[PDB]
Amino acid sequence: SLQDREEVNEKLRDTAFLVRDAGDYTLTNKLIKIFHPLTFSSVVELINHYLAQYNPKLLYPVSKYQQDQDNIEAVGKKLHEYNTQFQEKSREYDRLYEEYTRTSQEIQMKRTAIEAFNETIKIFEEQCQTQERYSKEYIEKFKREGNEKEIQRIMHNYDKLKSRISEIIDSRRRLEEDLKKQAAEYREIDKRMNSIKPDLIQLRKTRDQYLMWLTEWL
Amino acid sequence: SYYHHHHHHDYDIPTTLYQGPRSGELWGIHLMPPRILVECLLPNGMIVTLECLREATLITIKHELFKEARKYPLHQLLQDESSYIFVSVTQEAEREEFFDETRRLCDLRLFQPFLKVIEPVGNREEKILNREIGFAIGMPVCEFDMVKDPEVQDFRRNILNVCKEAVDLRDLNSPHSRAMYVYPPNVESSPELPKHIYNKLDKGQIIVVIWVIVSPNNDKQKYTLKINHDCVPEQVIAEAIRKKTRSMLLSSEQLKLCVLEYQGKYILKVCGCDEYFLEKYPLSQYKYIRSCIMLGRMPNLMLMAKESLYSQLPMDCFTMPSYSYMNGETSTKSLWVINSALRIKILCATYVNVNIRDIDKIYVRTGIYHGGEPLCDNVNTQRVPCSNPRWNEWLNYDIYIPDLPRAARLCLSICSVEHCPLAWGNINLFDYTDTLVSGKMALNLWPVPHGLEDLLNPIGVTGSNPNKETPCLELEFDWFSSVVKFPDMSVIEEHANWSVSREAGFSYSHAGLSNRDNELRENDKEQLKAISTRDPLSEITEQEKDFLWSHRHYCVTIPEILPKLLLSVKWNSRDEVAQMYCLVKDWPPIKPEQAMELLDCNYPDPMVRGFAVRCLEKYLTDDKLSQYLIQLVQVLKYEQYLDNLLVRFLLKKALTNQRIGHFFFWHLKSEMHNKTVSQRFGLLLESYCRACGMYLKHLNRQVEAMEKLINLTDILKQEKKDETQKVQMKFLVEQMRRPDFMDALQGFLSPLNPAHQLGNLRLEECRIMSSAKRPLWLNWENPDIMSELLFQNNEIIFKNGDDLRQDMLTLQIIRIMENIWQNQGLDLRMLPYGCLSIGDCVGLIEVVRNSHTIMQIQCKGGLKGALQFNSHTLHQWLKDKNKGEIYDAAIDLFTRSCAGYCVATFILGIGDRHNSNIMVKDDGQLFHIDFGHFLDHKKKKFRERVPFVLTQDFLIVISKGAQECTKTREFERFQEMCYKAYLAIRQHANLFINLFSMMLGSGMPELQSFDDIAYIRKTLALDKTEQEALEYFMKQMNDAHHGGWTTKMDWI
Ligand SMILES: Nc1ccc2[nH]c(C(F)(F)F)nc2c1
Repeated sequence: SLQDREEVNEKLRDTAFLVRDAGDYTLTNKLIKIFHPLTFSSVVELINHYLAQYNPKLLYPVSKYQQDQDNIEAVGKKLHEYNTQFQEKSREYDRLYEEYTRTSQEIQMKRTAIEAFNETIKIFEEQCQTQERYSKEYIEKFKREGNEKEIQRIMHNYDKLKSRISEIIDSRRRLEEDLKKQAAEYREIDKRMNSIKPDLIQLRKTRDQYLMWLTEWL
Repeated sequence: SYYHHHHHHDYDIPTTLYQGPRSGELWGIHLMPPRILVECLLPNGMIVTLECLREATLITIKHELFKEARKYPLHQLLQDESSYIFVSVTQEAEREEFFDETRRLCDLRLFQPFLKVIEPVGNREEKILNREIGFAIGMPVCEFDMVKDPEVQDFRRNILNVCKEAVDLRDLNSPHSRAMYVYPPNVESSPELPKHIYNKLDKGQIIVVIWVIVSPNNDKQKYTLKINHDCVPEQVIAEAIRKKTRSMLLSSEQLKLCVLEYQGKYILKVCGCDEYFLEKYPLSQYKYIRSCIMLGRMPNLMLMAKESLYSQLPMDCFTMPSYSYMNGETSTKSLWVINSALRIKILCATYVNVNIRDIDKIYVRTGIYHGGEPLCDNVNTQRVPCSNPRWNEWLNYDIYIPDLPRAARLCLSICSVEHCPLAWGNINLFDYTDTLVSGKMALNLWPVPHGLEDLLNPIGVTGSNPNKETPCLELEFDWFSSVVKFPDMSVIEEHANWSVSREAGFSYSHAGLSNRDNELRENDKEQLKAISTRDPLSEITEQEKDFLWSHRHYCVTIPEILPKLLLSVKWNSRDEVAQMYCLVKDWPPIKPEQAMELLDCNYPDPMVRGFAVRCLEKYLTDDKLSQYLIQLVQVLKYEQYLDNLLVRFLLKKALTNQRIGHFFFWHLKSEMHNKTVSQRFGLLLESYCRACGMYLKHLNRQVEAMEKLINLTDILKQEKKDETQKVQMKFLVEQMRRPDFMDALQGFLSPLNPAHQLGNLRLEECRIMSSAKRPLWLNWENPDIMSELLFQNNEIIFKNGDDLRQDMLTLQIIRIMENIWQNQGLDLRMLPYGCLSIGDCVGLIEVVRNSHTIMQIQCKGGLKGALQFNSHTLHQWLKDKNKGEIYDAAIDLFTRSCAGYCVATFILGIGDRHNSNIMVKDDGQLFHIDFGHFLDHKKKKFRERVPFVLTQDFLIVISKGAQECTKTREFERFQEMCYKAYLAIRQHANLFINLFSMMLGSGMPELQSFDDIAYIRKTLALDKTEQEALEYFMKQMNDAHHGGWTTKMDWI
């Protein structure tokens, strides 16, 4: 083996092979036992060698020491600074998900509110047209029959009804433009999450760099 | 000098929008003012604005709008009011005609304060009590009626099979079978007892008490018997009447004839709640008895006259709704006839929210799936990066169309460039009618949303996002001149026998034996059973997959191995799968605890799943169903299509068994707001509500109650925040005194246990607790006739704010441990208090009287001079309750309960136990509350920790009043309980591994993927031997306590 499962699966996360202990060892998810000691090419030379050659249905080894970007003391804070970036970035990441969540539920509340508006209007438009049948079926008289004891106060109903409708359509209008800025704000939060994601992934990866070199603060 | 004088300019205190989930009676406003202006629109065209009361009925506002229309024009053109009905737009945004005019204005959910008058359109007005169903479901029924998708229309119409069948079963032996539906007996799965229970009986006898009520009724009568634990209710009914009627004027012969007549006219009811002993079981098999045995209680039953019970049960009377080669298909082409590889055209994402600057490039990634993948992931080329991106490419997937297994799915996403995913979606490659999909499809995408760094996400839900305002992604599915279908069972069996016979005559040599005679090797024949017993997450090597796959025909003798076998099959081989299908056909049944694994997210195949359903159909008892109902409901999410075997199985048991039904209803309803499952679950709820009979009206009270409590607590958490508790409490009582509250919160069944009735509110004892989420502590009169023998006052907690459903699971796991332990000899008394999520971060939590946190204990005993708390205060407090022969048992309980909880909290890895996490009852039982993050989510920042660390405090109580308490024999016997308990759970490890896996379907951030469950493997140590695990447990227990845990065992 030449020294010079749960965590092997977790470190294989986000990689589009490596050797592990238990057969006695395991090449890794697609698991390959090393039982297949007691063979040609003392363990390590079989790994360099490589996959269709025996299995019908079958380049990137992972053991970088990560000095790529010498103290022990000073590298200990290079976690404490990167992890505070990571955690302050993480804090900001999941801060916006609350906003992403709250806004999206707020958004869908608005269109379902607008559907109630639209529908409410259709009852009020239908109501002004209800009287013009039943009012001008009895506008038959017009001027006589004790002057205008009927037809003056009928016009007041019609006046409020129409000015009421006026206010409803204004209220909806107001909500619809409320929704627009909200739609744009929603999109804008998602936008900055996507730029944060790979910064947050690289920061979490580079936090793993200064961890695995070393092998209180946090 | 503190901060090197460095100013923070960015900082500012005013609203820092920086708290350091969240409508009511009208739109935008929670509580409508007590008098309100309500526009009333008529057939006249006159909009007469009434000022009515918030809490006034429609009867009232009608019979006042009748009178005040006599003051407005066009009066004789208004008909008699008795020929009219109200209607308005609600907040859900529909025209809700208002039939039950006893309803109050505040309960209508009106959006805008107005009414319209109309006549009863649809004169079958009793039919338009779909309203009931809509209220119960939490969306309108007519919203389903206008759904295009035929699958939905087909689900609604075809699922009535089960409803009608199930209603027939209820009225088979009526009214008995109706009472079995309504009041199913509440009994354990084993009829025999564990030995520690038996030994509280002097050679198997319980002292019971039967109660009777003869006129004037005013009086009741003990009849204390002493009968066998295993005798049935029929017998106990007899001996109870023997005693009643025994006399100096009855002979022995004349007694027995009186007994026989009276016997078959009564049944047994538990006193103080609506439980009932309705069939032949041993008395001790019923849970109430077995509770009474253990708790040290004398069962109080009651002779209920069958007349007066069959008097209470109403006719269910289900009725069907308005929804009531030889075809144009011509089975046009079988899938296996087609000659090309799969290819799928991806073209144009309408929009994506990305920065032009920060992100370099983007592309649509794809792959075909079956849970885990049957070919290389096919990325599409980069185009028009971060700015109106469209493609027009076909990706060519290396799998020949005939190989595609029945449950194959396209899984796609859209990624960045240094890679991260932007949006995602999946599609069933076959539609619900076995048809291989063709034409163009519009796949609206989901967000990732959180966590999930993986690019593709196939464990997520299939189908498009029903939010239109998302990344859409148009795509064309290849068309093979004619409509394609998956082959019939005839076709597949034929091909099986072919490749089976084609095996038989193959050569001497074949890459040795790479994937494959009847020469039954004896070292190998033991290797199968060794693999058979491994845990579901013990990742298998492809050497073992071939090994297994080769002896597939042998594996049928070890039926338990099937989950391992099925994962070993190649699903991109039409050949291998066809043979597997035929094994699964004949395969003999397995234990329900294993069959459940075959309904998790790794086994999508309909045949596999149908098997699993048949295991459960034969083997799973109604008891064990209602234990595991949560998982089975969450596993519907992973089903491909709406209509399926598992939904039919659950809908039937829900309509068989009103105890199941109740939780089956709530468990759907609680996840209803979650739009991903919303449609599947609603249609199911619609089918249940349509078929369950009068219970629908009981549920509607429960729902109507919950809404009031949701609405009340919202007002407390916004607005009436930043007000003294004294102010909040003046508001709380004022509001519960209101008449709509009194209506809604008084006559109903506790959702935590529908057995327990809730009668009148004792406002006296109702209060807003100290927690910041403003939970309400509620308290109702038990309106039972024998309330005295159980509890004069039922009280439970309603908490709007926390997501209960984590607690809900850990308590479920705790209960399942307690039961494993109990029936395996070990008495470790846990207290899994009742908890129920009933909506998005809203629920109910059972109170446990005479219990207090260690913090409260320490404040009573805490000496007036505020220097330091003594650790003995707990031990002294416990003595002050428990004095005499009592005392020793009170320790036994503590020690037993502490141990049980020590093991479970370690294993589950629940949140750190401190003093306000742990509670102690007066009788000396210990139990944990508020568990928090369960599989150790708290490691995601920077192990294998012991969350229940035994302070000095507990150790004293464990060892009686002691100096050097870790050396006592009291502490040894405690240590042995932990060692026996830890092993016991480990020996049943499979169940817990599966139980957690099945719960990946829910949105809980502590169960995102199988690697989150992995913790539980470590902590039970299954990759090691049981003697190593023990020593691992001892090690880890030694680590936390600083010494104590160095021991050895005699028995292996
Ligand atoms: N005790 C008991 C438990 C479950 C049962 N299922 C059936 C049915 F016949 F399948 F309905 N009968 C049962 C009796």
